Amino acid sequence: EKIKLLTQATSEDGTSASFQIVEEDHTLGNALRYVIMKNPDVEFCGYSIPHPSENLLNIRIQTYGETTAVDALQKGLKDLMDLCDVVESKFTEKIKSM
Amino acid sequence: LKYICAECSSKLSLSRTDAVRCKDCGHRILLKARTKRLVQFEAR
Amino acid sequence: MNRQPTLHKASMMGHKVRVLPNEKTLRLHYANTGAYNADFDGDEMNMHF
Amino acid sequence: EWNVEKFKKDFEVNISSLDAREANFDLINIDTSIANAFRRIMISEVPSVAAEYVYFFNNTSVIQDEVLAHRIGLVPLKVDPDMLTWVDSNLPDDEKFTDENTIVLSLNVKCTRNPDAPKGSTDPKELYNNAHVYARDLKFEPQGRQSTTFADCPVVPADPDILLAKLRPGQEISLKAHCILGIGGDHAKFSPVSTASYRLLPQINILQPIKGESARRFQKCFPPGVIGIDEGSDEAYVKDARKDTVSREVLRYEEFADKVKLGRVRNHFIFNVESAGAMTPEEIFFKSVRILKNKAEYLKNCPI
Amino acid sequence: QARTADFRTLERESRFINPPKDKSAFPLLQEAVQPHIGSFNALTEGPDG
Amino acid sequence: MYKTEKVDLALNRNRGDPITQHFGFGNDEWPKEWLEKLDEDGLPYIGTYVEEGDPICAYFDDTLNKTKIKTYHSSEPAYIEEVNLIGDESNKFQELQTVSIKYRIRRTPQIGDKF
Amino acid sequence: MIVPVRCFSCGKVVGDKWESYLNLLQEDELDEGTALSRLGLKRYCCRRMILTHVDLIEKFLRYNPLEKR
RNA sequence: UAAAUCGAGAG
Ligand SMILES: [Zn+2]
Ligand SMILES: [Zn+2]
Repeated sequence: EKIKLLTQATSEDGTSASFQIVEEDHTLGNALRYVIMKNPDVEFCGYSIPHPSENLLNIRIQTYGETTAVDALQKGLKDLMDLCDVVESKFTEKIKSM
Repeated sequence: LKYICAECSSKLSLSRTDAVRCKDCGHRILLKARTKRLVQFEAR
Repeated sequence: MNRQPTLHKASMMGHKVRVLPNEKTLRLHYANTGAYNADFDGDEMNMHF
Repeated sequence: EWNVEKFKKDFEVNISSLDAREANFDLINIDTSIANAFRRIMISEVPSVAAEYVYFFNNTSVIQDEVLAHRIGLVPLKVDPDMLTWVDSNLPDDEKFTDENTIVLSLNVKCTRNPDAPKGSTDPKELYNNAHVYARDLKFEPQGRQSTTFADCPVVPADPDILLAKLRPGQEISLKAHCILGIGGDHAKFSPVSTASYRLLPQINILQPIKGESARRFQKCFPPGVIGIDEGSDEAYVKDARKDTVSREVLRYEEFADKVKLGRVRNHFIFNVESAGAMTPEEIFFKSVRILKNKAEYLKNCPI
Repeated sequence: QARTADFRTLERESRFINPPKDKSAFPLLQEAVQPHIGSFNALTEGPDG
Repeated sequence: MYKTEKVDLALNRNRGDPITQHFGFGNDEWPKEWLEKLDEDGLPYIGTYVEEGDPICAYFDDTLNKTKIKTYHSSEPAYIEEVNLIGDESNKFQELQTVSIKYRIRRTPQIGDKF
Repeated sequence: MIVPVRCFSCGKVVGDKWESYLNLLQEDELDEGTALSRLGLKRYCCRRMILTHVDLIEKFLRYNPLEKR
């Protein structure tokens, strides 16, 4: 129950949705939001912290159609993982040359 | 020995009904000594 | 919520309660500052339930 | 059509120097979001080892026991966080600590006056014995099955010269310390980094030639290692902007008001990362990116 | 620079470890309580007993 | 924050009437739970964490022949910093009756503290 | 009272540079800035943690109740 | 368990 779908903020077909994730902050939210806004099928994406003291993070994903916003979130997460992989590889290969 | 004079710092003990006095000097104030017991804390 | 002295009626309003999880102080939004004529340099105020 | 291959094509890692206590490098052609994420995960989410539970058996020193235990908790430990698992707060405190996740330290230091203290000297070193309690006094006591695996690496503080307390004859300090694994967002003592911060690479644009003595003056308005002079025409140029803290002392002069512009590069981050002592700064950075990847992967695997 | 004060370290830490045996440093601090000490010491001692 | 409270058992006698209350645990029956804080002298162990409602001294009383214990009347849990067993300068071997217990409470900066 | 283990702002361990700072100010004639720099304290946040410490515990250690005065 | 008088403070 790390991430939940806010049924009271979503759309019927899934072309627009809101997600609430626990134990997260700006750090993951900004990375995921930038990465998913790089996806061309997503119209409006954003991150919002309800209250700073609470450890909650809401991600708003409104697509343009043709793909459910759940899948847009999955693709954004995948691209974040791949970006982390490439930075790890680049840093490792360049640390040895020095 | 569970008590310490507040003047000459010499350790002492007290018997039941006995006077509150340091044996080796004229003082009647006795700090309670700190004995070996578990006390927990948290470094926060 | 009221903050003595109550120089006018608007100084004793009714708020909806949000149960914050953390600290022991009445946390209040900025807008009501002129309404209670309050600051946050240790001003004290009372909540009646 | 931004894609991971395109980012890989533009992204590259440059390094200025390296050490076991300070790594200064560059991440270029990367978005501010990811640089911020690496900075923040380095500061906060990297596991480390520091003193959590401090059992006291006696403390007759002048320091109140809470402050002493807090000082012990602040003491960095030269132990790799990877050697031990995590604690289970939900289990009873009797079995919460095990040989795999709890490291037991001790401190039994008693002060006694030294008779051979020379007359007419105020030095606390000659007068008293065990007067000062230091971090190296935090004797490591392996438990259970960890007498083998920790034999190669003695659990010693990253700094053994840390002055914990000060004793006097008669006084004493005896305690045990269960230190465990925790992230730096829980408490700053668990942090593994002295400071891990980036800065946007400065960019100096000399809009007009400032040739002449003015260039000599213009060079003086920056640190030594940035501004140089041409040979033939005495004209200033930028050599290495990485050696210019943004002082903006040139704008203080009316003469060079409209001859220079100063800004930052959009995606040229200079990272300076100083390790606490438990791990190398490079391992801190790698652990940060790996934990971010694991975080995203776990989130992806979460059934919404 | 002219307005140069100084942390009197090695003068303060030393005075911490071994207090003076001759006369209390900071004479200005003693004179702060002149109205009280110098007055109670006027009812017994001084001229005329 | 250091706070000192003076526990006195000589409040209810005068004109040399006998001491009806003796510091410590009497010969009657008491629950052993009180041994968390009190020593065999009916005094708090130095450096113990004292909550509210925990005993801080035990006096066996002659008037009832039942062991009665005083409690900690404060909200902030404290640590027993020090104890002073004040004696009386009287020719008689008058028993210990006045105690000065000083506790420390950790005032970590919370939100709302004036700086 | 006693030297803090770490600098509050950044987090760098300055719990071992106290006696060294005293020595470098006393054994060798050094200005405060020179001694602080030679110990590895360039950020003013770390510099103020040792520059302005009083080390009051010395004055606290005279009043030992466990030793005859 | 009170209640007064004097003093110290917060806004
Ligand atoms: Zn004595
Ligand atoms: Zn610092």
